[PDB]
Amino acid sequence: KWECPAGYEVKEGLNVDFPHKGMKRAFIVYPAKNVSGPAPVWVPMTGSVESTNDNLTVARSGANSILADHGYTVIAPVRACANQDPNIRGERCNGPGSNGWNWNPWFEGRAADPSGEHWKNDEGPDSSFFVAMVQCVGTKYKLDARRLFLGGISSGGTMTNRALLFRSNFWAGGLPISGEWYVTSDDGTPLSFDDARAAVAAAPTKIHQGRVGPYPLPAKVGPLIVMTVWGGEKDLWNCTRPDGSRFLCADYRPSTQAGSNFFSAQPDVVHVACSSTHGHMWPQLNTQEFNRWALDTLASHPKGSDPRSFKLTQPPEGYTCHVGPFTGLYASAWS
Repeated sequence: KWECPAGYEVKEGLNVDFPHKGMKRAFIVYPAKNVSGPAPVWVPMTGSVESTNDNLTVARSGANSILADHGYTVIAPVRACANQDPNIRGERCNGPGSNGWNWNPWFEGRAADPSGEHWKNDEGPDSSFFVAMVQCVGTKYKLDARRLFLGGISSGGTMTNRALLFRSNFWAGGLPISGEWYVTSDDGTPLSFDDARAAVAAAPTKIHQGRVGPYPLPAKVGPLIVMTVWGGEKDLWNCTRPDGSRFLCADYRPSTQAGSNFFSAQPDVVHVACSSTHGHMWPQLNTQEFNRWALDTLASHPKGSDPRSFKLTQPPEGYTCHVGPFTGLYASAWS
């Protein structure tokens, strides 16, 4: 299952012109340190505005590349809209998607109009690119097939949710940090930002369909561990209109709740709901302790492990986590 497009030579560092579905893609590889044998894999994804390079090396953005020093082979995809440039920030990426896609940074959700119909049933080019990427790197570095994890922030977090829903038989788990769910009605009807938000508030513990994934969502997914993170009361995102003004267009309380609801109900999935107070950005409090804790937590549940034997350890100061759905975002019915 390890293979590269014929003639592709994978290398440490930046890899460009990787052929996938008629596209030329790029990604950066940081081989694990202090490891004998197959290494667990971390696939970090930036959001709408930070570059992949920022995500990988700027402290306040997560400095994800450092996990290679923590013993993970890090394989970082560059967003399609960045045209293979790991330094592109919001240029041509931070805005509405095209061709049926809701948001441009990653092919992470179907658009609200009929042009998104097709993606109800098709993973999209990022989800499949990520699998081929990891399969290709593994012909050159020893990767632990039971510990392929991906994760990201904001749009990268929405892409993580999507990837998990369409490829739950590949990834061992993931870390969607303030990712959307794009809640829709049970019949798949896209809902406005306001209605999507009201729909979860009216039924905070139910399973909500969403444009982030297959429609209808899958009845059963492969074995996984998923850790969804909510950045508290200010974890919200305001879009920027062409005239440069801003308006609220995403609230992560309902989307983190909705994902925790779907994943917690799955029998072969361990779901950890984590809350912090840093807002909408990469976890800011004790950032590296958090990255280390989060990934080693994911790694403690190799693919196919029994959810009953999972044991959560305490997170760094500034984080509240527990197994199961979020319970602190909305009042319980028992009032």
